[PDB]
Amino acid sequence: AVDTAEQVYISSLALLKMLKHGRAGVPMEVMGLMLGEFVDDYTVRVIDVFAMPQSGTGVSVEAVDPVFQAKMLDMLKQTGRPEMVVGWYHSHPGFGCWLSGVDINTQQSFEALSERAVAVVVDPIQSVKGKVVIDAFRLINHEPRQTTSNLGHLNKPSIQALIHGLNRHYYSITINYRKNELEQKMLLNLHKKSWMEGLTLQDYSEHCKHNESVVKEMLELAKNYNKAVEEEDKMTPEKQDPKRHLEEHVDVLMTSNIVQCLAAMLDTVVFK
Amino acid sequence: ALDMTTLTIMRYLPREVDPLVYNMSHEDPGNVSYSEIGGLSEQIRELREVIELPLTNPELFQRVGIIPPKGCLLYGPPGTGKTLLARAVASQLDCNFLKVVSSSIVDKYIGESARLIREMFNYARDHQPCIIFMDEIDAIGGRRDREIQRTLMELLNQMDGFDTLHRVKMIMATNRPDTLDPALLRP
Amino acid sequence: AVQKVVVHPLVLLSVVDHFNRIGKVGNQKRVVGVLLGSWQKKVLDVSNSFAVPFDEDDKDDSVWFLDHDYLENMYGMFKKVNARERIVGWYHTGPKLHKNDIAINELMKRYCPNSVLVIIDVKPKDLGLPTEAYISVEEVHDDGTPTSKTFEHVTSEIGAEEAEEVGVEHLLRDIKDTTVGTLSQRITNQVHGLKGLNSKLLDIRSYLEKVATGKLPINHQIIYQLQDVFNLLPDVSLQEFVKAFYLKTNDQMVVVYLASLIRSVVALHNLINNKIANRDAEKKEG
Amino acid sequence: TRPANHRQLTFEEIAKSAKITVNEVELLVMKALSVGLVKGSIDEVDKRVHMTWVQPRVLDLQQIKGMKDRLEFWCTDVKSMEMLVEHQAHDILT
Amino acid sequence: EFLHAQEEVKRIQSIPLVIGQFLEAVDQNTAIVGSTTGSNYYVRILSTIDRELLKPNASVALHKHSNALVDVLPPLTSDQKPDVMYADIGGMDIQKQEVREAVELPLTHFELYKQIGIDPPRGVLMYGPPG
Amino acid sequence: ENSEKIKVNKTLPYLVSNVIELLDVKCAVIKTSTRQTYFLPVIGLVDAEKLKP
Amino acid sequence: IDINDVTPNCRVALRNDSYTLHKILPNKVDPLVSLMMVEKVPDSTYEMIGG
Ligand SMILES: Nc1ncnc2c1ncn2[C@@H]1O[C@H](COP(=O)(O)OP(=O)(O)OP(=O)(O)O)[C@@H](O)[C@H]1O
Ligand SMILES: [Mg+2]
Ligand SMILES: [Zn+2]
Repeated sequence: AVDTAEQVYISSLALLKMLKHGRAGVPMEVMGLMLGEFVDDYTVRVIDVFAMPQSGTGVSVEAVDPVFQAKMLDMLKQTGRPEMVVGWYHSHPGFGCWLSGVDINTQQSFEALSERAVAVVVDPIQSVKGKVVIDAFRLINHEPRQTTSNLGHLNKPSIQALIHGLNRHYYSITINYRKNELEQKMLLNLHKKSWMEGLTLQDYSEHCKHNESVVKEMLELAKNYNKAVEEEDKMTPEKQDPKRHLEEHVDVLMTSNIVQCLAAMLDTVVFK
Repeated sequence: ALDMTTLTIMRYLPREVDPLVYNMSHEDPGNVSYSEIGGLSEQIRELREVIELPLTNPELFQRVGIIPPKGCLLYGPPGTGKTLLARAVASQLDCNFLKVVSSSIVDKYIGESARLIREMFNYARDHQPCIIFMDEIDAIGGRRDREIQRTLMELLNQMDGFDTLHRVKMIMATNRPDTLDPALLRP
Repeated sequence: AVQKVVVHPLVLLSVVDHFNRIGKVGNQKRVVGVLLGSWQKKVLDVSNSFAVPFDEDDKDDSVWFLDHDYLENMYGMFKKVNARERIVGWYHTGPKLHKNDIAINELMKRYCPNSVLVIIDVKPKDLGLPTEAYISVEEVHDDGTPTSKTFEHVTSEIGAEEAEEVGVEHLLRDIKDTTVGTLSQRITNQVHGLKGLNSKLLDIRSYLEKVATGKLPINHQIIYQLQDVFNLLPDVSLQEFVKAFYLKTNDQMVVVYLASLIRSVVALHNLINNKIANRDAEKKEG
Repeated sequence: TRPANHRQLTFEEIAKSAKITVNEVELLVMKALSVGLVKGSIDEVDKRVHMTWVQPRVLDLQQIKGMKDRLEFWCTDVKSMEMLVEHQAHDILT
Repeated sequence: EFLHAQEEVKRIQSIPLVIGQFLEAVDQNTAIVGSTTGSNYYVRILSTIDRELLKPNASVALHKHSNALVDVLPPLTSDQKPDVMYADIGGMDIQKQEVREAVELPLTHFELYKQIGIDPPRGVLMYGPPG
Repeated sequence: ENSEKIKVNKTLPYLVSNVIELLDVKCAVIKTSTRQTYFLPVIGLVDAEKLKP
Repeated sequence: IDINDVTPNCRVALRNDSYTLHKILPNKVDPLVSLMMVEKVPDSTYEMIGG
């Protein structure tokens, strides 16, 4: 029947594969496929993603080598992944997530292939500093889709794909990440602090330099804090400078000194 | 060198050659010897004392304390052999020689000539013992169109940057020395 | 030898996916796959890995499938997509090695002269470092003990390329604890450090129990390195060290004095202004 | 013999252990440092020596049991401190 | 959650950043800035930046994509600097003192000679044989 | 197969540009007709001996 | 939409994409082209002229 607000769950492995391949491809656009299950009409699951060789034709249907795709699928079936392929992702470095004119036609072919295949656009150079610019698109054939729920407008579109047709020729589908408790705190081991890192005593000369600088900054802040309190007269009732800056300085200084003293003490008494 | 994704620094390269400067160094000056040039024994002796001896034999200069002359300019009637003399000096000294017609250094791009001459002197400092030769210097050394004066200022500044240790020397050749700005003529 | 191996998020997520994939239907003590990486200096950086058809007998510990042609052409295609990554090492998920594993490593040595094996215990979600790394060694042991085809530990750690770093951070965001964590996270980190130190010391206890009781062979090595560790303890309460410790602690105390006093002053300044403002409102209301 | 708890060697005990006069203990310790097998330091005005070790050596099973005991005392102290800090800082720790 | 938010605020201003030149502000949370790419932009200022640092010719680091101004950096024409000292001088001590009072004190302490109110020195004359 | 894979990957345009000095750690520097400098970790499909500044 | 406020040369900001004129901003004076020779409103006052 006619589709709806829908959803697309992509796995952690899939997302990292996509981001890594995109950051490998920049500045040349690169593309590949995701494996997944059409679990139902209201959401599509993709798990695992495999990139495919970058031909000189650029991101297009011709860039999809049938031999490479077929034998990759066969070997993944042997290795334990019988997941049948819906979805193709491509990279748009330097510009937002939207389907270009080429992308419209590639997704038209992909839709003709299965029916509900989903396009994915990743910008590997804008997806940085903790923000990931990922988005997923489907083409329309009056009424664009059925809005039978409120989980279609929990997100907001963007002007870039708006002119490029985020509702005009294609529509964006809300993206969700199906992480589980096992992948959780498996990834976390990457920033996980080690016990020796916990008992590490920093550096005493560097700590003294830090206290030296921060107390001097405290003095220079208090100098104008005095002026601020001496202009308490309430001419033209007006968060810059003295008060909250002094607050953050005292907070960081006090916590650093307390933690250094505590680590030093614990090391003194426990280590012999 | 910078990545084109996060712009971080990797593989910091030594320095650029500015391939023009590559051409003005690895250009054949001929097999001319001091024998092939005749009639200028006084001038040949002076030039070899000013440009060859400070280069090949510096210890005399540093111990004695003499600041070696930075460069010497050649003037005279056309066809007297100034360019030939420079060619002989280039050919006989086993060194790194730089020769470029002044007219060619001027470029139609904004401030390209100043960067050109800056990179030439940087290459000369990089590739000591280096020798740079100027022919028809009056193309840019003339009396005070705008870019000519702007690049002449860069010439004065850069060759004022010659530190005493450097084994680099200057030869300018011209046919009308009067047109030269007195700025260079100063000690 | 090889001094360090750094392991990226992508390989560990891939092996977790492989373990869930196989254990979903064909639950088995381990799964075996191949890593891809590059060499800097004498450190190794591993970011790629694929599952290979593998099978182990239950107890014969000599019977095993690892697919030659599958490994070869899968590597060829992974080179086609990205040619930098060449075959280094092989991974498995079994929390324990097997007598059968050294044959696996010898086969892998056909594709890499110094192939390194990595145990990734996916099921454990514990104190730390879910990756263990091992190289193959064959040497006379220099002490009269019989030589043997042996696995040797090489230190390992997790490091991420920037794209994998943003990818992992975005998924961790909801459960992510803040990096700064002024007091709470630091005190919890110190307590966790004491926990880890106690756990490691108890492991060393159990090893010494097994060695003294004889059920475990004396390595001679490490145990004398452990004796060096035991002689390395600093022995605090030596007098000049006590003087220096008191001096530095007093410096920390005067600094924290200044911070606390300023905090009290600013607290009073907020209090007085709040009283003035509410009293002004009350006086205006009448 | 000791886990540094008495590692400030007095001259007399090293002399009688080496059955040599007090005047040769300096040469003994200097030879030991020069070979690179001890990194102690010598005092002569008190005749005591500041001893630090860097060279490990063989262990007998007797030494194994002794080590297990002296390490047991240490890990007992670590566990003591762990539960002490966990108790006193419960509200902040959580 | 506030720790998370300020961590993200610190993150948005991290490398890489494109330098540009600060133009005069419009409002407390925005200003005009001309990127070193040449183009100018109307750009929100990060609220964490101390406004007093925004002198109308300051160099400010901006977000590479959004051009958002996120940082303020902390700030001769030729061989004019001659690299010669009074030690190199051939002992013109009287001339040394004369010029030193004539110019060196004015170039060093002209504000005192301003509190005198005299329009501190403007011209001195050098005269003698050519070299 | 390798040659055809290279052939599909040598399609116009080629963005003509000038060469600059080479480095060893054999590798090239390019000044674009768009007036920008790039460094290549590898020179490419042509050999280092033929090319020159 | 208050176009009648839009006099020529008001230094008015656009949007980064689709332009879609955004808002007026303050004007552009900084008359350094004239200030190279213009003296603006000068300082001299009849009081320090004597005689
Ligand atoms: N003294 C000389 N001995 C031998 N050949 C000479 C002598 N003077 C000039 N010539 C010859 O005359 C020609 C002059 O060429 P050259 O460019 O060197 O002249 P120039 O006087 O230095 O001119 P310019 O400064 O314009 O280049 C050359 O072919 C050179 O061989
Ligand atoms: Mg000439
Ligand atoms: Zn596209």
